[PDB]
Amino acid sequence: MQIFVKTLTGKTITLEVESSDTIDNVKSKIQDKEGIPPDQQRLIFAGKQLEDGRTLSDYNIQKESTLHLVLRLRGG
Amino acid sequence: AAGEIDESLYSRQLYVLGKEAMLKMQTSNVLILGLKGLGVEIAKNVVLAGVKSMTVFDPEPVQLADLSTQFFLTEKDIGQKRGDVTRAKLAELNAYVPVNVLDSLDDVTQLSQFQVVVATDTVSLEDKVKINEFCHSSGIRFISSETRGLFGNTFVDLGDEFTVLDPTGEEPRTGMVSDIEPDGTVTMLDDNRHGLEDGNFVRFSEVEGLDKLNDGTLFKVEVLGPFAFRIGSVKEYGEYKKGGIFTEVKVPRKISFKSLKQQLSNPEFVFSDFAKFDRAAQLHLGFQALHQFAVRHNGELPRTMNDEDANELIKLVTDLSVQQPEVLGEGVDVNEDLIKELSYQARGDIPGVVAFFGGLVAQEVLKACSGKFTPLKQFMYFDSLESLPDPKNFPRNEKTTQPVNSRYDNQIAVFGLDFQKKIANSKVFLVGSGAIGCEMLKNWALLGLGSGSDGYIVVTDNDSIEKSNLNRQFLFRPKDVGKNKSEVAAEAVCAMNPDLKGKINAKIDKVGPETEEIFNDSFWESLDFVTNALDNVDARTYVDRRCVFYRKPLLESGTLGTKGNTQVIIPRLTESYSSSRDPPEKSIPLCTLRSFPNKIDHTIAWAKSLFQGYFTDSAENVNMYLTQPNFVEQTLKQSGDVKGVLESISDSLSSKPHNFEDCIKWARLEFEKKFNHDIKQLLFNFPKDAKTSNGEPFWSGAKRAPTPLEFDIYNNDHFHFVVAGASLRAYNYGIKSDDSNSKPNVDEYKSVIDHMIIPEFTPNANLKIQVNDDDPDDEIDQLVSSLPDPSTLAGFKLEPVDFEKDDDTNHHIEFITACSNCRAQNYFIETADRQKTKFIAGRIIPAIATTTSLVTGLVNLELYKLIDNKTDIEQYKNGFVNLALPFFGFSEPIASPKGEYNNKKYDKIWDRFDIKGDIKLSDLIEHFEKDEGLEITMLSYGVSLLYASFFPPKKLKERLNLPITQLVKLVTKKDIPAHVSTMILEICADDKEGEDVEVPFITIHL
Ligand SMILES: *NS(=O)(=O)OC[C@H]1O[C@@H](n2cnc3c(Nc4cccc(C#C)c4)ncnc32)[C@H](O)[C@@H]1O
Ligand SMILES: [Cl-]
Ligand SMILES: [Cl-]
Ligand SMILES: [Cl-]
Ligand SMILES: [Cl-]
Repeated sequence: MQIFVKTLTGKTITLEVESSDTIDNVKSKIQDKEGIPPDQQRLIFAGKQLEDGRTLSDYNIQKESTLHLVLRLRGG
Repeated sequence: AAGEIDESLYSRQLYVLGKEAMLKMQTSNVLILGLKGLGVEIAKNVVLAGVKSMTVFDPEPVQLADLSTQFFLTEKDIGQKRGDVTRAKLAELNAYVPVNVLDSLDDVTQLSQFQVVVATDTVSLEDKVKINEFCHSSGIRFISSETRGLFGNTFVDLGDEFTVLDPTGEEPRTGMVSDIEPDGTVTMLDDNRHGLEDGNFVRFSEVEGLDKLNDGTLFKVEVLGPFAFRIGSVKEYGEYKKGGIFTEVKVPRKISFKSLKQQLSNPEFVFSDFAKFDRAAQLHLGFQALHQFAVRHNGELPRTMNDEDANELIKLVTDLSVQQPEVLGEGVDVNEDLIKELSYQARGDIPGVVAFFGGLVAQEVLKACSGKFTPLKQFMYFDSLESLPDPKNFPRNEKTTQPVNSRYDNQIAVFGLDFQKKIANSKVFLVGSGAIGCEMLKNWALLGLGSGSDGYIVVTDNDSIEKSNLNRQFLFRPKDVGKNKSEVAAEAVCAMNPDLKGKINAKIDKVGPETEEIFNDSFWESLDFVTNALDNVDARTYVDRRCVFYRKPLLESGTLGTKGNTQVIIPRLTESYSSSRDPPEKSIPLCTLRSFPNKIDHTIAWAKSLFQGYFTDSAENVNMYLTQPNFVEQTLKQSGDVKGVLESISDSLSSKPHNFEDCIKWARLEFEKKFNHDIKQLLFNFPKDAKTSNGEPFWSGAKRAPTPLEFDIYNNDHFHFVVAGASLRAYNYGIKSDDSNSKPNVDEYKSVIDHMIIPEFTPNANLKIQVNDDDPDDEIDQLVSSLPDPSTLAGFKLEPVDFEKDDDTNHHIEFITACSNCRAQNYFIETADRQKTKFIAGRIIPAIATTTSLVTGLVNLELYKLIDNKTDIEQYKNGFVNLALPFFGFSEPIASPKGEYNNKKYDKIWDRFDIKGDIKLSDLIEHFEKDEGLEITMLSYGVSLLYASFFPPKKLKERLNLPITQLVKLVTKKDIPAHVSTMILEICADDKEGEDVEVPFITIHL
C-alpha cells in the first residue's frame, strides 16, 4: 500500500509499505528518500507521535494515510 | 518615498515575507469589523506587519467583560466606544501605519475603499453574508473569524481569481548537475540530493552543449529518485557536454474561492487537528446553529452552562443534519456532547484561543494582500476541549461559572471561579522576554496569572531592546530602545492589567550554569511551573535540565518564520526536551571554504572569518602580548596554530599605520593578496586545464576554476572592500577616518590607490594545497626575535571590533558583503547584497508576530492542563505548525522511559535517590545495599571516580570513612564551593542476582 509523508515545508513523499512494517522501517525509507537520520525524524499521525518498535497497524495507518514529518524550532 | 522598506525596523519579518510581498502589503488598506479580543489581536499583528492603513469599526460600548482578552481596554474606558478607545493604542504599534476609525457601516459601499475586510465575532452571520457578497462580487478579499470559549473558526474568501505567487516561502532548491541524457534524465553531481518534488519547475545555467536550456525556460520536473529527475526530451537543444546548475522556480497559481453563502452549504475544510477531523463537520453545523439561536433570541447567545439553551442548540443542529444529510454524512449522528459544550461555552472569551485565531487570521490577511503563501481554503474549525479541568476538582455549573462583575467573567464562564483563582495563585517563571515572552506576558496578564495573594510571576532576560525587535515584541516602543526587555515588558502588562501591579518580578539575569546562586534551590522549588521563551537550544537544554532536577513542568515553544512548535514536559509522565535530538546545523567542509567555494554561503563564511582575524583576533593578540610577559612562552607550549599567532603579532606591529591613507593602502594590498595573488597561487598549483590521475578534469563539479581580480574602483565590491577594510583598520589603530562624518569619496580613495606601486605576484613552488579534508596538512625562533620588546610600545593598545550586524554605520556587514562578493567574483558565484549577507553572517532567524502569537496561544491552552495537574498523558498536546501552508498538527507527548532493578520500577528521567546530608561513603554503600538491594560498583562526581568495587583494601580504607565532600576533596584536590547545596553522583550497581543494572542517579543534599 502507498502512504504519504508531508513535511513541514510542504513537500510530499510517497512510500510503499505494508501494515505489518515497523515505524523503524518507515523511518529508514524516509532516510532513503530525504537523507534524514531516523533519530532526527518526528512523525505524527492522528494525534500520536510514531515511536520506534511499534508497527503501522498499532496507529491504525490505512492506505492513503498521510503522516506529517515535523520539527522543533529554535526562534523566540 | 514608497517602493523602499525600512530594513532597520522590519529586518526579521523581511526575511520571512520578502520585499515584493511587503511592497504589496504597503499598498493594501485593511478594515476590521469588531474590536473585542479577536479583532484587536488581528489588528495588532496586521499593524506590526506593515500595511498601508488599518481601519477599525466597533461602535459598541466597552463593558467590563470585554477585557477578558482585549488587552488595550481598561476599566476607565467602560461606556465609551471600543473602536475609538483602541485606535490610538494600535497606532503606537507602528508609526508607518495610520489607524482610522470607521464611524458607521450603514452604507456598505464604503467597503470599496479596502482591499481586505475582516469580520470578527461581533458581526452577525446575516451581515457577514451581505458583506461577503459585496466583497466577493467586487474584488475585495474577505475573511471572517469567531471564537466561542474553547472553540473557534475562520473563513477565507479571496474571490473568483486570486494568484498565489509562492506557495511555501522556502528557499528555491538548487543543485549541481553531472549529466543530462537526451530523454531529459538529469543526474546530480555525486551524492547531492535535488530535493525536488513532482510538478516543481526548474531553470538551468552553465549546462554546456544544450545552450538554450540555459535561457530561463522552465522545465517541469518528474522525480526519478533522490539523485535524478527528468525534464522531457532535450535532444532538440543539443548534446550535454559538462557543467550545470538547476534552480527551482515557483510558478504562479490561479485559484478560486466561493462565497460565504455557497460555503455555508458546501464547505471546503482545512483541519486544525487531524485527530479531530470528524468534528470539523459538526462544528460547521454548530456555529451556524449559534447564529440561528441568536436570531431566535434577539441577538443573544446561549446562556453559560445552561441546559435548556444547549438542548435548543442541539435541536437546531439536529435540524440542520436532517435538512442536509451529506453534511455529517449518511447515518452519522449529531455529536450531542460536542454541541452541548459549544452552547455551554458560547459566551467564553479565552486568551489562548483568541491568540491562536488572531495570529492565524492576521497571517491570512497578509497572504490576501500579497499572494505570498498558500491561503486557507476555506473554513477551519478548532477546539481545545482537553484544556477543560476535571469536573471532579472544578465543577462547572450555572453557579460556579456565573459572572462575578470582573474582567475575568468570560474566562470564568468556561472554567469556573475556583479554577480561575488557582490561576491567579500560580507561581510562574518565564525565561525570556522577547517575542514569545511579550506574547506570553500579555496572555498571562489577561489570565490574571499570578495576581492572587499566593501567586507571582518572575521573568528574566538579560538582553536590552533593539529597534528590529519592535516589529514583533509588541510591549516595546521606540523610546524603550536600549532598556531592559524584561523590565519594560513587566511594566507594560501592569498597565494592561493592574491586578499584576507588584506581582511581577522582572530580572535581568541570564539563566545558565553561572547564575545558580541567584536561581537557587529555594527559588526553583517554590515554583509551580516554568515557561521558556528562548532563542537558542543551549538555554533550552539548560532550563529543561533544571526542570528535571527540580521536578517542575516546563512549557516550551519556538518559531522560525511561519513555522512553530509547542512541547509540554511533565514530571513523572513525559520525555523532556533533551530526550530527543533535532537536526544539527550543516557544516561546510574546510577544503570548500579554503580553496573551492561554489555558493555564496561559502564565501560569506570565509569573509566573516577573515573579518574576525583582521579586526578582532589579531588585536586581542597584540594586547595579550603587550600585557603578558609570559605570552610568547605560553603560546609556544599551548596553541594549535603557533606560527599564525606570532605572524599576526608581527604583521600588526611592523605595518603600523600612521594615518587614514596608510589604512587605504593596507586595504588595497589586502585586496591584491586575497583576490589576485592567492588565486594565482591556487592556479599555479592547479592550472585551469589540469586533470586528475584518471585524466578527468580537476576543475569540475564543486570545483570552479577561479579568475584573479583586477582591482576596479568602479566595481561596487572592490570599492567597498577598501572602504570598509580601511575604516576598520583605522578603528583598530585609533586613527580618525576621512569618512567618520561623511560618505566615502571615490576620487579620494582613487588618487591614493592610483599612486601605489602594487607588487607583482611571484609563485611559491613549495606550497602544497590541501584538496580534501581526508589528505594531511624552527623557522619560529626568527619570528620571535623579530617581535618588538613591549617596553618600546608602552601604552600602545589596539581596539578590537565586536561584530555588530545591526548597526549599518559601523562597516561590518559592508566589509563582509564586499569581501564575500570579491571572492564570489573570483569563482564565478553570483554576488549577494547586504541584506542577504547579513542574514547568513549574522545567523538571523526569520521572525514575525503572527506565528509568535499563535504558538503562544497554543502554549497557554496547555498551561490550563498544568493548572489541573493532569496526569493522563493523552490530554496533553505537543503542537506543530506552519502558517504558510497552512498546517496545524498535534501529538500526545511521549511517555518517559521506565526501568526496573530488583522489584522496583523507576522513571529513567525523573527519578533519583535523594540522600539527606554529607553522608560518609561507607554509609552510602551500606544504605544502597540494605534499602535498595543495590551493590554499588562505581560512584562518580562528574569526571572523578570516587569509589569502585575493584579498589583494593588500602584504597578503600582512605575513603570509606569520608563524607562525600571530603571524598571529592581527596580525589580532585579542590574543595566543593560554599554556595553548592547539592551534588549529583552517578552510580553503577549490581542487583540482588549480581547483575549490572541501570539505576537512577543520586542527589546529595548538603
Ligand atoms: N526570540 S527572541 O529573540 O525574540 O526572544 C528570546 C529572548 O530570550 C533571551 N535569552 C536567551 N537565552 C537566555 C538565557 N540563557 C542562556 C543564554 C545562552 C546560553 C545559555 C546556556 C547554557 C543560557 N537566559 C535568559 N534569557 C535568555 C534573549 O535575550 C531574548 O530576549
Ligand atoms: Cl485618539
Ligand atoms: Cl451592512
Ligand atoms: Cl546560535
Ligand atoms: Cl517560513
